[PDB]
Amino acid sequence: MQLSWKDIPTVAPANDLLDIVLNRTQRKTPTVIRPGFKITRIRAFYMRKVKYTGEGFVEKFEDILKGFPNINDVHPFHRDLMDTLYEKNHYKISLAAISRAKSLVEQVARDYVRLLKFGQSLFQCKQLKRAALGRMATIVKKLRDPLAYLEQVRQHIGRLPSIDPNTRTLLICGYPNVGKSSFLRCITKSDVDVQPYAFTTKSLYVGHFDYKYLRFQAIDTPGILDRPTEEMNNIEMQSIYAIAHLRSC
Amino acid sequence: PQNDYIERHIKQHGKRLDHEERKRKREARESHKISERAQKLTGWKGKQFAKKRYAEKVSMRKKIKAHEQSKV
Amino acid sequence: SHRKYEAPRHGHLGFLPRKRAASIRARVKAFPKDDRSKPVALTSFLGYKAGMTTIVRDLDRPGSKFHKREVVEAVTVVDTPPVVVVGVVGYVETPR
Amino acid sequence: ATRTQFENSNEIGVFSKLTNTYCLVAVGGSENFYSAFEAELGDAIPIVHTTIAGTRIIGRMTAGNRRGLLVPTQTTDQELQHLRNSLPDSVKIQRVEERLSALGNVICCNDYVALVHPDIDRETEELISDVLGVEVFRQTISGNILVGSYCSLSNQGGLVHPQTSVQDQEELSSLLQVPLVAGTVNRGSSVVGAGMVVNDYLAVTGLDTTAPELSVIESIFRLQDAQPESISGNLRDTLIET
Amino acid sequence: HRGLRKVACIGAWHPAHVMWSVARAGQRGYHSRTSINHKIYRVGKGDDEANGATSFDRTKKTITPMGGFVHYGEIKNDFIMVKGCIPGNRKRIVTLRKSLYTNTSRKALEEVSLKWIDTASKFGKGRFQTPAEKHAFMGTLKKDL
Amino acid sequence: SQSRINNVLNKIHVAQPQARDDVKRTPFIPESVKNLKKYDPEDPNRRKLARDIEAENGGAGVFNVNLKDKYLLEDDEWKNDIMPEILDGKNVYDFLDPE
Amino acid sequence: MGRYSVKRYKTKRRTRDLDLIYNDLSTKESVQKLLNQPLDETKPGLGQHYCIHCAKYMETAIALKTHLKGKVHKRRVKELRGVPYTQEVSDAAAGYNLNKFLNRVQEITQSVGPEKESNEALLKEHLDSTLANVKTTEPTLPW
Amino acid sequence: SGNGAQGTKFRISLGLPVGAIMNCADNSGARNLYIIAVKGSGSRLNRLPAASLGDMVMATVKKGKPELRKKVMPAIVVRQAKSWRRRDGVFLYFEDNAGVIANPKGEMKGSAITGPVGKECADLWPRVASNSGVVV
Amino acid sequence: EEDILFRGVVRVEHVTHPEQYIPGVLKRCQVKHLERTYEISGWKDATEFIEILARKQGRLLKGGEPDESGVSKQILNDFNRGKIPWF
RNA sequence: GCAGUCAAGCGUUCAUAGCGACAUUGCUUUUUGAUUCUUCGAUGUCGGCUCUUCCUAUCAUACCGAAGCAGAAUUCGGUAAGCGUUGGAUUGUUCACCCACUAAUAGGGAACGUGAGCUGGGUUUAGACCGUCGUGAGACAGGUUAGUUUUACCCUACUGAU
RNA sequence: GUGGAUUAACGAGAUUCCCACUGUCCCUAUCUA
Ligand SMILES: [Mg+2]
Ligand SMILES: [Mg+2]
Ligand SMILES: [Mg+2]
Ligand SMILES: [Mg+2]
Ligand SMILES: [Mg+2]
Ligand SMILES: [Mg+2]
Ligand SMILES: [Mg+2]
Ligand SMILES: [Mg+2]
Ligand SMILES: [Mg+2]
Ligand SMILES: [Mg+2]
Ligand SMILES: [Mg+2]
Repeated sequence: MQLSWKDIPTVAPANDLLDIVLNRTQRKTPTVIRPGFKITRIRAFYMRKVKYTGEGFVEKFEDILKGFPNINDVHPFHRDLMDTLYEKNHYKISLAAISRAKSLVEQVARDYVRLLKFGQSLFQCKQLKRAALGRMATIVKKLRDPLAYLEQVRQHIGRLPSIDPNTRTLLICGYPNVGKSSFLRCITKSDVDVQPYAFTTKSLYVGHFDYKYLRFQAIDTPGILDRPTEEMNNIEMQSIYAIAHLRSC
Repeated sequence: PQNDYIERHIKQHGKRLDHEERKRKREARESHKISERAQKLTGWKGKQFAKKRYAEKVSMRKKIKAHEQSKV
Repeated sequence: SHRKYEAPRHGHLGFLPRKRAASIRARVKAFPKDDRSKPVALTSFLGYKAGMTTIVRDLDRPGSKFHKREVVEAVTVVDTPPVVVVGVVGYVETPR
Repeated sequence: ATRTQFENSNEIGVFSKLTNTYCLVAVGGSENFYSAFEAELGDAIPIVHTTIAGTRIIGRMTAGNRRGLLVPTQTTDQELQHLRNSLPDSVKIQRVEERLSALGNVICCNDYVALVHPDIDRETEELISDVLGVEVFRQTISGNILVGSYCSLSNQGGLVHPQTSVQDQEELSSLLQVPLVAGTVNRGSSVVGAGMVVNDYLAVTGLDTTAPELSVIESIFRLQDAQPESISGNLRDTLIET
Repeated sequence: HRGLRKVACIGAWHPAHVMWSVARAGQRGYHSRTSINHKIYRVGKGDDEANGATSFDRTKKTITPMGGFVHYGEIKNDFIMVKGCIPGNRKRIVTLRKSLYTNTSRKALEEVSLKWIDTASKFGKGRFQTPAEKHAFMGTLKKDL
Repeated sequence: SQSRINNVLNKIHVAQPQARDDVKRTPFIPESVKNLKKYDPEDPNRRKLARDIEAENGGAGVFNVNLKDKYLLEDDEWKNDIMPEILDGKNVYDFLDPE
Repeated sequence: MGRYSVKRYKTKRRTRDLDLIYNDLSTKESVQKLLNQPLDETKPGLGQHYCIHCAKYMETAIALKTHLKGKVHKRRVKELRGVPYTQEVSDAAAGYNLNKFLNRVQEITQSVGPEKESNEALLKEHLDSTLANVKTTEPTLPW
Repeated sequence: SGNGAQGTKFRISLGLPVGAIMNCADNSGARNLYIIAVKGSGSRLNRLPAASLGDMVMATVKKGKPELRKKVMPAIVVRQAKSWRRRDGVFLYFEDNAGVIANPKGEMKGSAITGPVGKECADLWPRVASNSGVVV
Repeated sequence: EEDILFRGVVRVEHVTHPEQYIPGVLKRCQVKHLERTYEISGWKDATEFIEILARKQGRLLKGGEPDESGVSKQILNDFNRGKIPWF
């Protein structure tokens, strides 16, 4: 939502997505048509198949395109933390590919329904339905790599802690030997283990406590090594963006 | 729970006591189980299973040929 | 074609045929199962239905909204004079 | 100051009545609510497990202090006999013939002063003065007409609903002779009288009441030893941050 | 056309018969029925002389209403008083059977306490329970003096 | 914009009584309340807590509590009696009074 | 019932009660409150021209004048005369709360009776003074 | 599902089908309420949903304040006028159908309720009981 | 948005409550001609104006009740006919 | 669908005459989730009322399996037809689409069940008007109005009764 | 290409809304020849 994103439903790969939508069409529509029926019955049969497959793909895409957060419509701190964790151009480009594939599926649906309006036989209508479903399948097969990337980023972003940028906040900072994590273990309750090697905490953790009947946060820091401006990894980028963005103590 | 916590619980507490033997027995039963699904499944699921089996067999023989040719 | 508006069936098909009974005295088709260590007991009685009336009871039922409250209920009165024993019949279990 | 629940609701004032010398609990379900009261109180005062008019809303239908108890006309004589049998003779029980049958909604009393609804008959006001032995005053609560539901009052101080004005607080505290503050209860409810019971040595609230609300009502009701009711000047940083 | 207290469609083309489940007209009532789980509220004796009284009523009366049971008469014997409705009409023969299984409900385990039994007239709108109560409410009449 | 913007003023300020009379009115605590040992839920010393009787006499919706078991009467054989409540066409409570 | 009394005395067509109108006709402040009504869109004369005995609203003031002259109004005025028959009369007729009903009767013949009659007299002369030279057409201007 | 109601509700005769006008009994600014749906009603072919005393409905405001109109809101029925049965035995009815405006969590929008309130509604809803001065 | 309130200046399509169009016109008018074509006797709130127009056009109900919808439809029909200044 | 690289079987032992399963890339961007007020719908002999059965290609309810499945809430699968699957609005009508309520508002068959069980509209004419065409009589499946099929007591089936 | 365009009253002419009123309906029951 605003502070936490454990509400994106799920995404699937391209092959499993194709299996889901096409088997759903085959199960939930009727499958028995005859050459001796009327041509309006035959056209309505194949038109229903085309429309149902298109709407299933559009619904599966539209669930994702509203599930994933807008990177340019959130807080600056959350935007910078998400930008460090996963690359912003890869993020925007993958969701743009999802949106374009959605619009192309609606185009295929409309054009082939209009072409099914004038079919004269079961053979002709069957070839038209097969061509429409094959074009949709080719689009979804071209969507392979953004779906795998989006699956990884959803699985990672679900676990992420909930920092309110506009509340009472104690930030801790220092060199890579424990210090800070042991102090957070003392003042709060958490799971940040204390260990004598340097980069034990490769992320940032939140604890909560109560002083004078107010609720305080306390954010732990991985550690900034020694480096000037552009030699740093995303691990140190997390800490310096937390300090740069969190109006805290 | 914060940043990735299931593997921290695994490192702090352990897995189940009967965890490893169950996985070994599952992998041992899978050989009998894939032939039971080739003979019991009917309809469309049988055709889908046969397509997946053909794809897996071609992929495995391609891996064997490519490995022996590249190493030798 | 299908019905397009589902509805449950009108009436119970296990109470067929809706025909007249074979007597005024309805027959007992099952008795409680015998327990050969309990004392000797009769398992039914027969009487005459004589009207209805209304009572008030003081209700004790823990967990309900009418716990420790007064409730008006309808009751039925059955006139039961004593019954008089005149015979005995024995039954053998046959594979029919 | 403790926090309980009736079943899963925080309206303690709806289902309970608490004064200096007796407690009244609504029956129903289990013994958890009665046992919370008995755990906090003991055998020091009688706790009576009763109903009024067949209903469970017994804090909003009855009204009483240290001296007396008032039940509406909708109560039955079996319930009134049960109450007389359970309570001792030092507290007198009167049944009132009054149109406004929610007595706990229309009066707000302690052992000395009672505020009432303005549209209460003269026979009823004379009966309140006779049975409860208090000084009666017709008054609204910042325009609200249900003084028992929108104010919570004891012998030490008083808490009113949070959109009460400062001059209303001044006039009402002069009439009531107690320090009076405005606040919320059960995480921001304006109905402060029907979500919290209180006497001179106890206050019971709901589980959703926050710690600033708890500290403010402990201060204004002078409950703990470290609560001199002027500690809002040292507790002001919590309130300005809140 | 041709009435409205009817079933409109009683069958289709196939099967070319009326089926056994398609709701025709015929006999209603006079069927044999078994109904279970009726609680016994009072077992009354025929010589108690106050078997219509409770421990909250303190009046000497029997269960016979004021004027008799309509189409039946007085009771004058032992009686069973059960809760609710029973199949059949008045003055018909009923068989009462014991419970065929052990019931695990609390309703079969409670203990009923009657507070009052109505004995006003059911032939009309009765509003007196005893004829002495009717005579005491009305007072003395022209034939009484 | 307002005076510590307006939703703090009637809450952070305490209204004072400003006495108008010479009636002394004090809080009252019955001394049995001051003579309590405090209940402590993790001790063997505990009082009884009727929740316990309800636990060992069935469940929550199974235990049936006697409300006549805490009456204050002159005699103790009187605690399980019942009022007659009706005699002929009259209510006993209409006639019940001393003298 | 049949059809007439079902059409007239239905619960959604219920009219005000005599003892409520008696308490209205006592207490001169309530008479002033009932005469000085506010504007209301759902009343016939915009909440004005109201008869207290027959608790109904008139269209114009000339309608109130002819109603006050009529014979239905005299029937209601004759109905609203003595002790107004509350539940206390039914209780004391059964032989219950009899002293309370007797206190009520002597109180209504001592105090509330002549007050109601004096208010009714003042109200009659006030209405006869006001409804004298009134035009038949009405200004729709509600101010 | 049944949100805000403390406990269970026993069966009471339903008086108000979908398409009825009832009064507004609080001082929120409305005059009447038009019933368009009933929360927690069954499904049956041809049967209208119907509300009784103590139920939450979805209503619109037809007469009253200009801000309250043209929007759908929850309401609670507090007076019925169709006769129902008390379990201590008498049948009884009110003079009119009437309800109050509420949020989906059961809390009330107004500050006081005019006229009497059925004790079943007041026992089922605690925020209705805290805002009413006359309970039957 | 109010597509029907935009189209209501054009010939009327299926209006059920004209009391959204009536304050729209009351914002979209100069006072110098409305008080002439209607002879408004005072306060120019929409409710009081619709009340005097119902009692003036004779749009009453059984009892003497001003019907508000019919008379606001009469004002909207006056706007359709074109007896109010507009541009 | 078109174009290219493959490479197990192949041309009943030939690889490159000539195929060629499984793959793999290209081609279809208001190419950084942008625009797109759109229902780009289909449908002309059926639609509605009433009522009963059957299929499983399972929406809900029962029991299981997998998933970065903490809890809660979901997603994807397996068995399974015992049981349910609504009230309205709206364009000629229906589907689709909206508004709710709901555990859920699954999909189909029975002469596209039920055109001499009943009904709006057609089959189905004759009166009249407008538009277009024709010198004209007239025509138009272009538009709008008004318009006659009317058993059962027979045999069987079914429901009850001797 | 400048019979055409309006029209009060009248109509067993055609279409759409409102108030009143109701067994049209929820959801049926009872009575007379
Ligand atoms: Mg179906
Ligand atoms: Mg048998
Ligand atoms: Mg009778
Ligand atoms: Mg299956
Ligand atoms: Mg079935
Ligand atoms: Mg529903
Ligand atoms: Mg048909
Ligand atoms: Mg037919
Ligand atoms: Mg023709
Ligand atoms: Mg004709
Ligand atoms: Mg000419």
